[PDB]
Amino acid sequence: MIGLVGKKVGMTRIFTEDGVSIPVTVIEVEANRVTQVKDLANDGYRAIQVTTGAKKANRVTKPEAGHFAKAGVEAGRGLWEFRLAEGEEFTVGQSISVELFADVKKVDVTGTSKGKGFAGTVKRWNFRTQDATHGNSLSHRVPGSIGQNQTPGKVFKGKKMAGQMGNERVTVQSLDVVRVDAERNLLLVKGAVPGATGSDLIVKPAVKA
Amino acid sequence: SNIIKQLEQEQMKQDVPSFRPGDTVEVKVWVVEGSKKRLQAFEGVVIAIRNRGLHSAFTVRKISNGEGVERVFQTHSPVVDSISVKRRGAVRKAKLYYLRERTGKAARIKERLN
Amino acid sequence: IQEQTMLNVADNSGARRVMCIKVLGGSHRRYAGVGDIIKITIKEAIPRGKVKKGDVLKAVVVRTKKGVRRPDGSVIRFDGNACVLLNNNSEQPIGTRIFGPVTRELRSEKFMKIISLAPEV
Amino acid sequence: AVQQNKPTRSKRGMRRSHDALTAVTSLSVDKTSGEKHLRHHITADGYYRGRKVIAK
Amino acid sequence: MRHRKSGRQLNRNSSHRQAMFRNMAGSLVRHEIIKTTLPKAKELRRVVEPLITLAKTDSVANRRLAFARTRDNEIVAKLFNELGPRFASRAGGYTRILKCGFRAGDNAPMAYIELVDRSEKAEAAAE
RNA sequence: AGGACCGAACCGACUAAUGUUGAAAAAUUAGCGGAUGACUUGUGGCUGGGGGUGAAAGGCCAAUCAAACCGGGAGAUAGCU
RNA sequence: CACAGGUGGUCAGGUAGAGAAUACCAAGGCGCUUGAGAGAACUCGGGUGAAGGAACUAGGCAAAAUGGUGCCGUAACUUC
RNA sequence: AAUUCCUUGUCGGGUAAGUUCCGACCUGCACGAAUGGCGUAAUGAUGGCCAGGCUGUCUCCACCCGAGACUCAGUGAAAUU
RNA sequence: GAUGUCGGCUCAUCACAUCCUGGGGCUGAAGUAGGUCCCAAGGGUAUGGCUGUUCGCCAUUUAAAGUGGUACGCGAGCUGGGUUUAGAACGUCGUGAGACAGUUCGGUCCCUAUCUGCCGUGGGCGCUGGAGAACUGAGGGGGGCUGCUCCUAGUACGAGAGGACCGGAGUGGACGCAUCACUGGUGUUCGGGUUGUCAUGCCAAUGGCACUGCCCGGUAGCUAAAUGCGGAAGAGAUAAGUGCUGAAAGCAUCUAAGCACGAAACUUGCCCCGAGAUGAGUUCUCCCUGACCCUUUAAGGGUCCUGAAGGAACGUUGAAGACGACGACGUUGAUAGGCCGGGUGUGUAAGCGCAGCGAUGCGUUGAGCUAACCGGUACUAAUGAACCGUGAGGCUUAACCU
Ligand SMILES: [Mg+2]
Ligand SMILES: [Mg+2]
Ligand SMILES: [Mg+2]
Ligand SMILES: [Mg+2]
Ligand SMILES: [Mg+2]
Ligand SMILES: [Mg+2]
Ligand SMILES: [Mg+2]
Ligand SMILES: [Mg+2]
Ligand SMILES: [Mg+2]
Ligand SMILES: [Mg+2]
Ligand SMILES: [Mg+2]
Ligand SMILES: [Mg+2]
Ligand SMILES: [Mg+2]
Ligand SMILES: [Mg+2]
Ligand SMILES: [Mg+2]
Ligand SMILES: [Mg+2]
Ligand SMILES: [Mg+2]
Ligand SMILES: [Mg+2]
Ligand SMILES: [Mg+2]
Ligand SMILES: [Mg+2]
Ligand SMILES: [Mg+2]
Ligand SMILES: [Mg+2]
Ligand SMILES: [Mg+2]
Ligand SMILES: [Mg+2]
Ligand SMILES: [Mg+2]
Ligand SMILES: [Mg+2]
Ligand SMILES: [Mg+2]
Repeated sequence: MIGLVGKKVGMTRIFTEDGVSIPVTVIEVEANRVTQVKDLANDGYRAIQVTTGAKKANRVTKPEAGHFAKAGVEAGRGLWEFRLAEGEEFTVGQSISVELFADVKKVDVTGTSKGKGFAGTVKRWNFRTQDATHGNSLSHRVPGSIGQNQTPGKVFKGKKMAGQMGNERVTVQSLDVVRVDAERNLLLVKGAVPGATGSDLIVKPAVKA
Repeated sequence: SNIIKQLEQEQMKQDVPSFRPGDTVEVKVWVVEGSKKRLQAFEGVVIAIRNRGLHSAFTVRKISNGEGVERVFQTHSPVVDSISVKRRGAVRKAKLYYLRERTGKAARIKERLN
Repeated sequence: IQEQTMLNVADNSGARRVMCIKVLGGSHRRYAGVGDIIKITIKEAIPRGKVKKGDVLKAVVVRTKKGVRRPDGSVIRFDGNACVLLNNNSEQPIGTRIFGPVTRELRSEKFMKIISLAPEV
Repeated sequence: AVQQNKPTRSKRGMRRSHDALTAVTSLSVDKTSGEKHLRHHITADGYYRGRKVIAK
Repeated sequence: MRHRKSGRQLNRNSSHRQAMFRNMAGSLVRHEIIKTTLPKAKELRRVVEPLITLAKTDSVANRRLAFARTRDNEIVAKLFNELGPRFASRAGGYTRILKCGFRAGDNAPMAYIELVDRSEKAEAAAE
């Protein structure tokens, strides 16, 4: 229900003396429907849209054929919405970078968390510690595992044993958008935004309510 | 992006502070401040200076006061905390920026080194 | 700012050092900032002034080392860890005058007596 | 600490189910006797495209 | 876990590497082609390249610096007078990484690493 | 002058970490105590098991000590496993 | 055991230093008989840490800390 | 109290708060005069308590430098069952 | 032929006889606050002083500081203060060796994980031609805390004192996720200062070593104390409770038919995983339409010619990572390194000139140097092929069709 393009760095807009404003400025070029899912066939509602167009000279055939209407055009990713009334485009019939959000609404940036990698019980969950007075073997690190005793230890498949942090999605949810820039598509948000450099990102509407 | 992303920054902090700091300048870095209810009014601050220079948010110029007790502001450069332009103290920038001495008396930065 | 810790007195009657012993404002308060009320214990005092060693009252934190900063992010910070006693059941400041510079977060209509003394911001 | 009872053979083999093998028999030569890996010929007689310092 | 562009690698203590390459790089100029390990190779670039590049007009200030990073007059001369101008016309890329692999002693990569050279003569420009 | 004072060699072992299938059947690392004295050490000699030696802990007497090691009485005895 | 332990005596260079400490070096002797990459959790040995400063804990355990020559100056008590 | 069971005795002190500590009291369960009594300057890697300094001991952990841990090539164990 | 004690740390999981918050009934319930009982386990549920303590008392917080089960949860996870070894002592007992359900000072805490279990993460094969993708959503998990203030309203209520309901508005404490733009920490790969000494022939200038020798400051990145956002509304069906209508029982009655409300509980709403969902689903797009033979012939077995879409392999690599995996790029090229420019950080190099007996100073000069950065540039390396994967897709039935 709104384009989705990569972000790049974050800034500050100081006027009237906020400066607190920590813009994310995540460029959102053209979208282009490319496909329109519907009731009969395609399954549910939905409405694909590849809000990109990065020159992809070398691409596998099926995707290179995945386009079909007027200009053709090619991108890479491929999202969609659901209920609405979006066009029947292909990578033709541009959507817009100025989705209908008026000027003061909260967006819902969605990206993939950075990736720490394998991480201890110390970093994964703030529950860990241990002291330094003695027994340096189990220093301020290793936990004291699943309690219980004779209960064979079904370990209750959780606690927080060390494991990689993941890159999993995040969806900050609720973020008032400050600027958009109709033609110089950037759209600034207020801090947050997961991932780095130029992760795909999604930037939904305002479902958070 | 070369000159189209970093471009908003470069088109905001677009001021003319003094293009050069040589400490000890008690510039009333007049900062609009504000107070509440009415009165805009602004009152600056005596100085010394140590800083940083970057991020389009050159959030710095530790101005270290001596009145009654002690120090600072990281007074960047933009908006409702204005004009800092003044230069009233000369120099003695010997170790130059990042002059962490934080001492209270006969310790001068012999300015007038011109 | 955390239990123990040592602040000053930017006012008077029984001065100098006074240790914090409780950060008020709900369970697990970690620290207290400028503007925050705190449980203090007179640990120095002057032979005179209605305030003496061992005495337990409440007190605000007028100035401190972590430093204040907001809007743009201008960070004033002192190395003058204030106080300024507070007679217990009425939170009015206990003391004739007040020493040192304060701030605009103390600018609240609640202390007030405090920001109209020691001519300073 | 220790195994409480002997791991069967159906177990040791079933544990070694990752012996792995290479030898993709990829491009070896482009101008010699079939030698050279997928990148450099026979050093001191190899070269990528042409005689590198020494050849025959 | 993961980190990011912490450019250059580790091997031994901080000082070792910044001490070994002094031996490595200086050795490269003495000859043409060497034989190290791929990892060491790609690393030897960042040290040898600025050396090749530091040579423009010496001016002593630089023959002083070159004598500092390599600490060896023997090769410091080559850097400026002979080795230097061989590429005085071209930007960077004065190093080749010709692989090999197979150590036998430990079974790890190798790579020669060299740089175009030939003989010392003088001519007039042509093309 | 001194069973005097600070402190290396040398002698000793108060503390913590590591080691605990060790580098090591008691150590390594950082500290620590004595250091002209009831000091410390080389070589050789003398005390023998109910015996020795002991500023005393049942400590030491060859990785063994509320009675050493080796061989013997010996296939001790074992209402126990 | 080609074992981070034990083993008596002799010799005693330069700069610095009270010095057979300690640091850098002479003469001289060595890199310690698996190596090459990687740059996770966690373990061992270290460096630096905002504000606080013993709240830790059985206990300030461990750390951090003090540290030199000269001179000023130094309490209870005392077998002086 | 290295002796007190009741016991965190009672009073005082230090503390915001002190089952420990220091000074008293005496009701000594169950001190006591060479199986020594009460003191005692000096000394103590001795037990207990307080303070200043100091700090990652801690609030609450962050980063970093190295030896392992991981991957490849060589050699190649262990208890247990 | 060994199931390690109490307390602490770490990290927990359940019950409900519920401490706080949520909803109700009665009250000797005006209000505010309470008392008690019913319902309710979503979430939440203190720092210290003393002591080995659990507990307890005390200081001060808090919405509150719940009771209990889990080998009085938790030592192949930490501690070793209490308590049973050997030393020594006091009181007391004993002629004594010694002893104490007394006290006191000192006193070695092992184990490289095979199986179950977990937290992560790959390799097979299967989903019936093989591929590249985008989904659906059966299921599964996470999350569910709450203070204060203002408006309502100084109103209802009240003699005053005091002071709501309902509903709304802002700002917090604790917790969770993300992220470095700010504030900062680090930053032994950047710059500088400086102590001792060896060397580069010497001056000068530099380098090695001494914790990075000591130290000052700091790029990127990582980071919290920094910054930004979230625990919601709204629905379904309820708990206790309250009710309508109404018999049995002419009335009455919340129940017997039927209807209506009703809580942080339950289902959903929000975030993540998610078709091995073997019940292996859906949609879109891409590729393969050459010949023969022997059988025991509908089962095949086999040879030559072919080998696509794609995958993988290798290489340059990455904000991705233990290894695998995953993303980008391979000359139709910015994927790494180098090189140009800029930024930044350090703080005005070296050399030369002049002043000063000299240390030293000034000028050249805000110089010199400068990383992981930004903009750009094919200079170096990413080679042409080769490998795997085929050759039009089983039977039965129903419907549609040249
Ligand atoms: Mg141990
Ligand atoms: Mg079971
Ligand atoms: Mg890296
Ligand atoms: Mg003596
Ligand atoms: Mg020692
Ligand atoms: Mg001595
Ligand atoms: Mg002898
Ligand atoms: Mg013996
Ligand atoms: Mg015998
Ligand atoms: Mg016989
Ligand atoms: Mg027998
Ligand atoms: Mg050896
Ligand atoms: Mg600190
Ligand atoms: Mg304590
Ligand atoms: Mg505690
Ligand atoms: Mg200590
Ligand atoms: Mg130390
Ligand atoms: Mg007493
Ligand atoms: Mg007696
Ligand atoms: Mg006696
Ligand atoms: Mg109940
Ligand atoms: Mg307690
Ligand atoms: Mg238990
Ligand atoms: Mg253990
Ligand atoms: Mg004990
Ligand atoms: Mg005994
Ligand atoms: Mg060094």
